[PDB]
Amino acid sequence: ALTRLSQPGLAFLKCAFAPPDFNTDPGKGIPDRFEGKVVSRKDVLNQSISFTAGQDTFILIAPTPGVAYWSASVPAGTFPTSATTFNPVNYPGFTSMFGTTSTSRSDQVSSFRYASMNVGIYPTSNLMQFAGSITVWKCPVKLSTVQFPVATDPATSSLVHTLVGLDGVLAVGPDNFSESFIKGVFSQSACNEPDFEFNDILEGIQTLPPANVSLGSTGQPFTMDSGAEATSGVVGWGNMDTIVIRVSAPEGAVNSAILKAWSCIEYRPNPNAMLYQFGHDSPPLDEVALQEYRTVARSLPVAVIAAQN
Amino acid sequence: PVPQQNVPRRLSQPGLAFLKCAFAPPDFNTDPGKGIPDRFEGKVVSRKDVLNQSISFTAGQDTFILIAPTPGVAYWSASVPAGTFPTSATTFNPVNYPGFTSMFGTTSTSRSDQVSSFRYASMNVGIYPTSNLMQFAGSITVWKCPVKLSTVQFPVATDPATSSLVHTLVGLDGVLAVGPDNFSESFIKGVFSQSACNEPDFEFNDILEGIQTLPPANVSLGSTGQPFTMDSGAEATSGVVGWGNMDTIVIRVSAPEGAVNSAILKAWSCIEYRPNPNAMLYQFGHDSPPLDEVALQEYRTVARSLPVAVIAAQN
Amino acid sequence: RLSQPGLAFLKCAFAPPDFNTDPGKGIPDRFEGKVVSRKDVLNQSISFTAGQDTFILIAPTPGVAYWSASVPAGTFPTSATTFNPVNYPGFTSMFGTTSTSRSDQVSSFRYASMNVGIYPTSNLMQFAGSITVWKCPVKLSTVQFPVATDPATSSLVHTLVGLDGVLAVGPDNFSESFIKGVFSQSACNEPDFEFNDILEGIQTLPPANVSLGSTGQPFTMDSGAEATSGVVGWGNMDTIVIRVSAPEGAVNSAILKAWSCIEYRPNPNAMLYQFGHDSPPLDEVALQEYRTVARSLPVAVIAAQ
Amino acid sequence: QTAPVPQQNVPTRLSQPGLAFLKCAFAPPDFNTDPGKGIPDRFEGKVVSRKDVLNQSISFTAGQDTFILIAPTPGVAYWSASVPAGTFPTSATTFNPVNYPGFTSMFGTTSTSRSDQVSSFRYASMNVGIYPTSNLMQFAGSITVWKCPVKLSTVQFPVATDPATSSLVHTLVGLDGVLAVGPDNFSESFIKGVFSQSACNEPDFEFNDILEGIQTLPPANVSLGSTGQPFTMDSGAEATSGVVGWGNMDTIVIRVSAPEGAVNSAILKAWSCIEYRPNPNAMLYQFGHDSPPLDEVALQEYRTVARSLPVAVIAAQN
Amino acid sequence: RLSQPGLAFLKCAFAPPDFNTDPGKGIPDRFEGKVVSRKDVLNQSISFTAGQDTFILIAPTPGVAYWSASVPAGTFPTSATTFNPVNYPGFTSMFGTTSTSRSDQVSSFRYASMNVGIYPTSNLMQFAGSITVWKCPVKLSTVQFPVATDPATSSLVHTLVGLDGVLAVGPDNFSESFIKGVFSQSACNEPDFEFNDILEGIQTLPPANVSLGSTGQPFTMDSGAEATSGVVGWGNMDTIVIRVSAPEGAVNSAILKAWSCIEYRPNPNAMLYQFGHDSPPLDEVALQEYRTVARSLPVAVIAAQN
Amino acid sequence: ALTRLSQPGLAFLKCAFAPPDFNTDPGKGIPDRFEGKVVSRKDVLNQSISFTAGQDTFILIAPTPGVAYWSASVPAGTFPTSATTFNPVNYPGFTSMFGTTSTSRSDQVSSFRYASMNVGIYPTSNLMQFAGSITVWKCPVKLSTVQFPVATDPATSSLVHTLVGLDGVLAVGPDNFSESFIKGVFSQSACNEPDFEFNDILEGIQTLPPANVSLGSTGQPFTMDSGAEATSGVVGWGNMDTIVIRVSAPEGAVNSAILKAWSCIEYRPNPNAMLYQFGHDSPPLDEVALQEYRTVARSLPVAVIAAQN
Amino acid sequence: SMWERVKSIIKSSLAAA
Amino acid sequence: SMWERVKSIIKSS
Amino acid sequence: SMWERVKSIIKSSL
Amino acid sequence: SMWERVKSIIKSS
Amino acid sequence: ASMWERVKSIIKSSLAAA
Amino acid sequence: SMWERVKSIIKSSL
Repeated sequence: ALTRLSQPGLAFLKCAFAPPDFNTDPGKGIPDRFEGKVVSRKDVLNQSISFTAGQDTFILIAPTPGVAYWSASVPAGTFPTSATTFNPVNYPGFTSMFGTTSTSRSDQVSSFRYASMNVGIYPTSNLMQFAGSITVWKCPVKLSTVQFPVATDPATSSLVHTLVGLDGVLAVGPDNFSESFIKGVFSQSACNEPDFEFNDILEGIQTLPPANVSLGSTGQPFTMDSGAEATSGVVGWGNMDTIVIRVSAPEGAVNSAILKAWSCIEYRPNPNAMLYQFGHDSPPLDEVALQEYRTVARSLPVAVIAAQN
Repeated sequence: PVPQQNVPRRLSQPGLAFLKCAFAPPDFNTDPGKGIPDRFEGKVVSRKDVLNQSISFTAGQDTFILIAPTPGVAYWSASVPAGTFPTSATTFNPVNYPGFTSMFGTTSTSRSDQVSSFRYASMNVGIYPTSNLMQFAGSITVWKCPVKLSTVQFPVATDPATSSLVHTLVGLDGVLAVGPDNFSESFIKGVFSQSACNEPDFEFNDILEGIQTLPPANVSLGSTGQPFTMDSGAEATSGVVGWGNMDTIVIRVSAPEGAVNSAILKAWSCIEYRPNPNAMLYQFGHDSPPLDEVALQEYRTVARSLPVAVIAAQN
Repeated sequence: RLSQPGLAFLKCAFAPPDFNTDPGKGIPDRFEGKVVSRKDVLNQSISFTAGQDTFILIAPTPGVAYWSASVPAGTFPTSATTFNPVNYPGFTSMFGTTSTSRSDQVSSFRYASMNVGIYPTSNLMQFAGSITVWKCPVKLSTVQFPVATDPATSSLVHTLVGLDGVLAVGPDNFSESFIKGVFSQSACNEPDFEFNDILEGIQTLPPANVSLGSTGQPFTMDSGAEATSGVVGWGNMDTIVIRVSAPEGAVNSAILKAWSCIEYRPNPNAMLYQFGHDSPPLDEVALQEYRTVARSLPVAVIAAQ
Repeated sequence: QTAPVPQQNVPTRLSQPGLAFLKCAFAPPDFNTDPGKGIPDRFEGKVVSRKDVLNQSISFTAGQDTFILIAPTPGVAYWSASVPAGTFPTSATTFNPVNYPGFTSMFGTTSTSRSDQVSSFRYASMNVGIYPTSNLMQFAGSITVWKCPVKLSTVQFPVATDPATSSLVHTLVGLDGVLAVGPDNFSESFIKGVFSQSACNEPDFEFNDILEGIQTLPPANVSLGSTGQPFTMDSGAEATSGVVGWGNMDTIVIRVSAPEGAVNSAILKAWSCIEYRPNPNAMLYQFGHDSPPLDEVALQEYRTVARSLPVAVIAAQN
Repeated sequence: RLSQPGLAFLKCAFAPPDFNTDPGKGIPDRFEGKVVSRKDVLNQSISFTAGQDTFILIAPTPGVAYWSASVPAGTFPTSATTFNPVNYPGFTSMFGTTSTSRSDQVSSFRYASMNVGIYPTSNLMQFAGSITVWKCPVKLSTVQFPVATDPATSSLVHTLVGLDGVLAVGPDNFSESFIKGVFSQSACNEPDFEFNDILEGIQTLPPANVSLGSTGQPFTMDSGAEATSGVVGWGNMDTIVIRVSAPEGAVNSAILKAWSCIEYRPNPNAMLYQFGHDSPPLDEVALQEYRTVARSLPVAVIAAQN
Repeated sequence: ALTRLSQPGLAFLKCAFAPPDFNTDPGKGIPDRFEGKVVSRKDVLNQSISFTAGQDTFILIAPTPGVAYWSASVPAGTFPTSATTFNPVNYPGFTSMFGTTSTSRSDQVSSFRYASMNVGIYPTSNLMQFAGSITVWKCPVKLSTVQFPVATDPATSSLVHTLVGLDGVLAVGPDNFSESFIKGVFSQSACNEPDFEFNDILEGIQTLPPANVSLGSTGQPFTMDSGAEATSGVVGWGNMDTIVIRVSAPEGAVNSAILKAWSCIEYRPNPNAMLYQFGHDSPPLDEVALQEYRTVARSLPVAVIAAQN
Repeated sequence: SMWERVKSIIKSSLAAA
Repeated sequence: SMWERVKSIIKSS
Repeated sequence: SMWERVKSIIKSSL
Repeated sequence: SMWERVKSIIKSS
Repeated sequence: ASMWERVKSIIKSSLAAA
Repeated sequence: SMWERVKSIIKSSL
């Protein structure tokens, strides 16, 4: 029955749903109508994170290229407020792809589109010291614009970037997964658009809200920051849903785990870049693969324990 | 010759309900629409807005009504002297659906506290005159224009000088003249018209924040190139939230001197949203229906084959 | 298995000069609204300056044929280089004479094809040089930077992303002698055909009062007076870069031609409305054949074919 | 290593009565005689079926909104009230009944004599229609119709007597839907009339008992604010009218609005298809018969047709 | 053989937490009118007091997740025990902020499913206790008694009937260690689904100025201030009773979850009307499968299999 | 042809229509949609009754759980008036199931529903001393409420229980069975609702009308009195029809007989009761038996002589 | 007796289906 | 024109 | 008659 | 699993 | 079992249902 | 010619 699907479709499904079940990542590209020249980038992160005792740790898996996740901490029993700031953790090789300055992000590539976005957490502490739980739910955040006047001489009106939908992090959603900390978690995300479209690389964005623009005027609940321009930044926002993870640790707990991330991405290379040597044509159309993608994405649970990843 | 290298070598129930909400709203006891049977099968929340408003048209005046794909707003209205079209000194005012502040707050920066995206499914309007058979006089004309939201860039002389970028509306010039494709009839016969998507697919659109007027404050009408102004009044009563991928319906009602025109206006809208987990709307959500190609083909064919408008007796 | 609209679409897409007239009449996609189709053809004879290199860009900008600039021989465009446009006939009759009047007739557009060719007109005693072509994925985006005004704020302007492909020659290219000519075509770079808006007020990139350093672009694009040319959008196609070189003491002459299959969304009050019609219905086989033929073509061929 | 705790005790075509039922349900005025004979459900006991029709001439005041309620109250046709133009009923509004013919001969002349002839009842149909009378030179206004899910329940509240006690009285829930126009409605000019019907709002048909002693809602010595009702329902003297029960049918709300200087006149008709349960000592026992047997296709067609019909149609299609 | 609404009904009835999103659409029965479907989920972290017994009742009262009371270890609730409610999110949005405003949005309801689950979070060095579950068929009835006022009269009030089943664990039950968790469900106790009216004015049972002896109830149910909670009805579902015991010196922590597939009858003037739809049509096979599966299931299972 | 029915359907029909034709084990339960846990209680009676000469004796078989019949005596040629009071006769074991207090009725069960109700009279006098006849007919009595004002300080409104349909005992019904006294009688009742539904248990009811509520303010023709609360009471009213029997004896007659009764009742037990041990699952659905029930109930006469019981 | 009557009624009813 | 409207629904189904 | 016309278009196409 | 239990019961039906 | 087995079962059931 | 190339490509892909 599986012979009705071509090899590119099966590989696309494998990268979409089950990365950690294979030695080498299977995948060539999205089997859609587009058949241009692309570069398939496989991002893998292996980070060890230890959670402090007496606080709540929030981790956001956002569709930002070159960045693994964003994290912040709040006192136990509370939720992020206007005084919270999220800092990023980069994939290996951010500078080798997006330069070292806030205005040279497009010297290698010009566009991208996401194909997979998966995460996993594996506890590493003993069974006589841990405590707490893990809660997972998804939020449909997008990137949009805001408009507000400025009283200069002469006066004028501005237009800056804002993120809409961040209000879903301040409360647990009805569709969620919750269990003990010692069991682990493994979740996946799916595209939230009827078709796979390309997005343009942005330039000059280091903070949200940007500099000289105060919070509240943008309508955001909190702030996203990326530090200096020579180490990290935000270059785009794909058509994927954001995974929200809250780890609760009562006082006296000793929690530590190994975090893993995977991603299937497609890029549009430039002739003058070294990446052009490894480009290839996108796979042709495969309708059954897309139908199975939609059906499997609909039929899966929100998250499962790490033993069944 | 130099060398050359690297040379390449039947309808489901959701579909019928979608067609019913798209084409024939008022001919059922209950609204049957459930969702768009496209590829997307995420979590959505459906709302169906209906407005019943009684209006009286001034004698010796021309009234223009626009049905634009702006969520939470029914129509925009403006009045001009007889035989005249809107000029640069005309502003359109909105009339809201019930429960606007329960969905979009009371602050211009609080428009995305409940939802984050949307996409239209249907749009409809009808007029039912309520005047006797002597005091009426006039006609009703309808036509459609493809208005979209875009940007305009122009320099500003500050210290130091810089350049600006603000929102704008392109395609508003179609209101200034009657289109070749139109429906015209007497006033007493009413009207009933619908709209359809103007894109090859159904794409979710984001929520815009801070918009109250077009052009905004501190920006003159000359810089944007817009023909007229679109005002939305106070911040706590109405505002602009987005612009969907649907066509705008223009309705002009002409009443000569000494006429007494009264009618009832109705507007329907099959809509789809994407709710925040923290909102109170999340408990009413469901999943979008799966793909149905036959329903989409029927939708396109019926949209192509229908007339612009019909009298109220066949609504 | 192909309906007539699909065959006409393929004919406009791939083989303009092989038929008596242009047969294209629309894009056979799902959309079936009111559109206006226009085919643009430019025919100009140009003589290249000896001892210099000439760069020609073919960008998906409606109403403009190509952008050209000249540099000293053996070099590439730099921060002191500027590209100037050459328009299709009848630009002002469609996009007005003011920067704030570009959308007075149409509101949206989408591209179907864009072709080019060079035919030399020199004899066998003067010619000297070569012709090279390659493609770059240039698109339009935005940048953000603060301004030290009183009070301080932040800005947002349009920038072009992907212009660095001009500064080098990619592995996929076509190079031959000058006397053989060239012929190339582009194709859609999106999984579907959608509509783009009409931009307003854009004359130069980067705009006025904005320095080239703060945008990241390699060079500048200029269109001149607002009554002659301008930028009214950027479609979803690919850009073709052509370089012509000529040693000092040689004479090179040729003829430059460009085609375009395009669609528009007319306004009810515009005078172009009476020429409109409905878009053709769907044809899956035509789309699949278009994708296959677009994928299975070389970068360029000689003028003889 | 702890041992698990053991567990124990682990585990076709329609029939003539069906067609008559559909005809009495959906198309009253299209036949010479009422065809309905009974509901083809499982129950096959002894019943007495009565059909009530009223022909009333009503004039509508200019500058007022006239509200008409068609409630499942046996022996009563409709309730009426009038309010200033452009507004909705308030806490000072009181509704009054208009009786069907022969109310006294069936429900006595005293508030405690409502069950002398019958014991229970159940509805099968309910219809209404307005036929304009005025010419095409003096009328003005519109007619709007929508349905509400009004039901009868109980409310409790403390009373400060010596010693104090608690009270339990009747109240109506769902009356708040009269204060606004429903999203699903039929609106048109006055001169075209209207014709609408109701349907059962329960998965099956059940018998309702006869209530005794009710003449006002809220009852005497009970404030309106204690119950939570939006307005007041009154039934006058016990010798003329009263409240007997509440069936499982949806309530029809009709609003007639007329501006100043208008002269609106029409004729209002009502229909009812209702079964009863007679007492052997009464004179109504002689006319009784047995309910028709089960008919599944008739019930399925009833549900489908009830779903398919619109809210209302103009008088030309009554 | 089953239509999509039948499968959706079975999924909302028997497998809530095994899917990405709630699939329920309604009850596929004869009724085909206008309804509003609402699914409620509560996620609360609860730590039980050591050295005491905790009783939890999953009652079919709309808008309230559960009722809880604490008693000394080895002791069942007595005449001095009062149960307090824990509300679902957005109670005041649906049922107002007054005792006489409970029916401003809806007027009737009928349950489709309701279930509970407990997931322990304590480690393997501080846990001790057990969990026991069983069901009781509690209904709402009336009672009549005389009053010696001037002049003498008789009074009638509400009274819960069947509450005596909480004072003794029945032969059919589930009991295991605390560390394993629990997951139990409920089913309709009537031959068919029938709408129930919305009651008004009920804040406590028995009501004020009425002694507990007159009604005959074993104990008292209270809801506190009218602006936070209240009682609006009683559905046709069996009540689940859960007892959690904890010896002194132990530390027990867990996560409590609840679900409810509920159908409503909205008022025309409410803001909830725009979210409504039509009830699905008849499906006999789905009803037969629902009856059989509800009959053939055990009382409860461990949290590992849920 | 009887093989088309299951065992529970045949047993249900047997318990419904013919108790005395079988030695033991009439039936099990009602084969309807409900498949919960119920307890099937079977009640039988054996009472000897004597009718005084010159008086008319009325007997009512009402669907009141735990009570066999109610009786009263009126002078010959007359009917009960506002001064008549009826008295009950209990089944064996009323206090063993409904306690000895007016507020202890629901301590063992919670709900009930009927399935059968039968009665029979067997004369036992000699052939040269009897005189009179026997009349039998049925009345549709239901339980409802009344509302009336009471003038107290402050004035209030009341709501008490009443019986509607009791006026059918004041005259002989058109559908009746009449014969000589010495031939006996045997009758039955049936459900008067489209489906079987459970009824709640009422508490505090001792007399109808209740105490401190005078007659005339309730609309009842006569009074029902259950005497002391320690022996009998009213705990509900099922969905069944009441059977009315009148026996007339002229002056000088010597009449006697033996009265019998049967019942087929279903209960919902409580876990804290002793009878919970004998509960079981109710039988599943059976359509043919449910149709045959209505058909047979429609096709049977009002009553037959004792010889054909 | 009477069970014979009931059986005859049931048989007659079933014989016409 | 009401009885035949009901007839149409049954015929269609 | 709006729905009646729509049904005519669908049936004719099929 | 719970869904596996329900499915197994359905098959065994 | 593992997740790939679950995905295979879902895909095979979906294909069999068609 | 180019049209011959397109026709041959289509025929090989037919």
